Amino acid sequence: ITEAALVRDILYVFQGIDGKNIKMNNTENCYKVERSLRDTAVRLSELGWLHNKIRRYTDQRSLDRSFGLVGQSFCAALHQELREYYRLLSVLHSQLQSLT
Amino acid sequence: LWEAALTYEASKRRCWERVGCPPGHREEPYLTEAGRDAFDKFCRLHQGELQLLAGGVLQAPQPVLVKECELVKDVLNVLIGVVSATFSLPESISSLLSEVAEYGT
Amino acid sequence: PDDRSWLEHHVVHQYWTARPSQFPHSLHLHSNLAAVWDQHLYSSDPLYVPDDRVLVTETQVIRETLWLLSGVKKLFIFQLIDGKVTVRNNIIVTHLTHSCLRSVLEQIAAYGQVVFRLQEFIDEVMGPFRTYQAFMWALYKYFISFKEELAEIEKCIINTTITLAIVVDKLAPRLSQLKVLHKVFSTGVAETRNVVRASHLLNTLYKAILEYDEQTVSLLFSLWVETVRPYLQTVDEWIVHGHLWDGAREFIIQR
Amino acid sequence: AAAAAANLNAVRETMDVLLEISRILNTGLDMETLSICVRLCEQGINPEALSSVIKELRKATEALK
Amino acid sequence: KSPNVLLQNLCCRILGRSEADVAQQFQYAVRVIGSNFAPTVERDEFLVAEKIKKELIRQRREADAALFSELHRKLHSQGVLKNKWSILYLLLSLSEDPRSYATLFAQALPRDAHST
Amino acid sequence: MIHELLLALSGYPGSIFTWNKRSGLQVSQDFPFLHPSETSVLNRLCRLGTDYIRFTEFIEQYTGGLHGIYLRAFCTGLDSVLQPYRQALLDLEQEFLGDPHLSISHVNYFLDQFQLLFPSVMVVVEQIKSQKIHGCQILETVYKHSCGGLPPVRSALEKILAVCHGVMYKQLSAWM
Repeated sequence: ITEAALVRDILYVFQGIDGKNIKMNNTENCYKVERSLRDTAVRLSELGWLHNKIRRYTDQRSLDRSFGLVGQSFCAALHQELREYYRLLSVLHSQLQSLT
Repeated sequence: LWEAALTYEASKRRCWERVGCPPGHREEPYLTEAGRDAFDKFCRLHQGELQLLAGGVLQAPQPVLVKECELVKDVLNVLIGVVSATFSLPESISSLLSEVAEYGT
Repeated sequence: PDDRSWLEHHVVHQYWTARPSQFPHSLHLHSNLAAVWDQHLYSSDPLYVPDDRVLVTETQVIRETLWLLSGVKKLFIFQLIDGKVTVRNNIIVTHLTHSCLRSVLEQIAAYGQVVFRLQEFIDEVMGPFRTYQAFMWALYKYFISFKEELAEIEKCIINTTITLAIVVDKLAPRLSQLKVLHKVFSTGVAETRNVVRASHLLNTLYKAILEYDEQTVSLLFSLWVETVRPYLQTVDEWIVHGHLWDGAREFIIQR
Repeated sequence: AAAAAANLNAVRETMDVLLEISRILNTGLDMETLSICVRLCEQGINPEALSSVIKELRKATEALK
Repeated sequence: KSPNVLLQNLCCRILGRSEADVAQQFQYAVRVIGSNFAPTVERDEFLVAEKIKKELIRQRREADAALFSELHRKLHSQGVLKNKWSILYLLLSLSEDPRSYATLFAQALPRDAHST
Repeated sequence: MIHELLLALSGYPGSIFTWNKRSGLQVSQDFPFLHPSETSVLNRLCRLGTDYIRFTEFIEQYTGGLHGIYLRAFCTGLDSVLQPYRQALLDLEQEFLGDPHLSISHVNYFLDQFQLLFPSVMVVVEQIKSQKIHGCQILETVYKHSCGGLPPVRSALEKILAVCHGVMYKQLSAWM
């Protein structure tokens, strides 16, 4: 299969979102695809596997009001950083239709 | 040369049909809006329609003509009670003209 | 040629006339969502059978809506089918696929019926209560400035791009003031005698200011002063001139 | 034409992108010099060759000041 | 038109002097631009992109460096430029910081390991 | 494409997004022209529009059940907190006019700040409905969330608290 399908999927696992031919292998193990190009992709999907943990933590702890003011503020900072990451990701999505 | 030509007047409308080169084209002004060229077109058209509806024995060309000021000065001379350029003393101008000439007669 | 060339170039004519049209454009997802969605649906084999449509664009609908909200009734689009003005179904714009569109124009038509009824109330004075006469006067005072706002937006279709999200947020502080009129107009018709049918209406205003005691209140004030105007006169006539007055017993205090 | 004024729009688009890059780096060039440099770079030229000139002409207007 | 008088148009813009008021500078301009016209080094728009990013890091900006990538996208979407490498290498060379050793840092190749 | 989403995030879903009354704007429809996985990006985005739809329905009826002039003060500040979401919806359209390659990801990115204002006040409106708070004990429940823990909902509710006290200084002037 052509490279252009996998490039589209890899650009979605940066958000922490399963692609159409890339889905999560286990909750604590990096993504599995559903010679060198094949080897490269696991390194890039490591970023999404790491990002899932941090995002899932700062999602729930921001909204927990038995957690105290200190720390919901830590989640505010943690969230404020992840914005700047998707600033990269927006350009990365839009440049489809080099890119590798 | 390209930056010299580049300062051209460009429409501030951007298309809803084209995002690929939207320089606009316009929303194309209605007959209700434009009124000194489409006004002449409508005047000519209803004049020709009435001339057909009689047969061709009515015959009024020119939606305007001579001008506005010339006809007013003509009528100003009608109030002196002497000769002018349209009396010796749309096509609906004559109905307008009769009561303003009959002041001077 | 002569007039038809001027038509074909400078004037639109594609929804008013039952004459179908197609428009050529570059298309490319940002403005071809309707055709793309249509092809998706057709490939799934619905089984086609589409509705009759005549293809009107977006900006014509803007002028029709501004006409409806100014207070002129019976247009080509938003024509009544039950007594209530409702948008035509010959409409597809080349994006939005007319599902967002039917909902937004449906809410705007629901707005148009409320001002349609009030302009009808003013219409039935063109063809002795004295309080209705002072009521339509204030209604009229809202309508002239409101119609001016609508017509100004109509000018800016002639001379920049205008879209739906501009006209909705621009008419936000008028759709606030319209809800007041929907409540006030219901009490001037709910009522036998002319003095109870006037007092119920005039008491609604005196209560409705104190309900909210700030831009609806300036509206209520401007509607209050121009409706107590018959009564200041009739009470003053009874006080200083002594003698009692009848207007089919319009005045409140009979002796 | 009409499609020849759309290309005259698509060149103003580019010129605005280049005008943005010229200011976020805070260069010495202004918009009028830049319109000569785009014409030079369209032909195919060493950008190492023009920059040395521009480095001397800006110190040759300190030989005017 | 010819490239040589276009150089004099640049000379009218940067100097207060007109093109007819100076001929000592135009002599030097004919010396430098001639025989180094028409690219003689390897082109790469990618290195220019990463070095305009590297320069915006030196201004302590990370937001404007990812907006620069969208302008780099728009540059290709219009596609009327011939050498997109050259004009951006040129603006980067004439960049001035608003407020060592770098020849051991990545550059373009000379094409003296290759027939021209 | 550029106005379908900027009405769906508002109060008009269209056919791409099917409103469910429990929580709506549902999308899972596989896209050959975007992606199968773009629906997830959209589903993350739909969290905002659902909140905004509920807020507008809340403001529509006001200005047993709740009553009071305090409900004609809380919704009024809720108007002003959503106003930087309305200007930031105009600007997206203005950008989308010219740019030919932009996608949904720009919107999902650009309105990530409003994944902080909208949920943390959504829980407040649910709290004021499930327990019948309509009184001068509205001020307690807004003043404890003004302490907050997230900077948007810290500064939003202060503006609301001031306008509730503004009505409280017309009663206590007529009395005093």
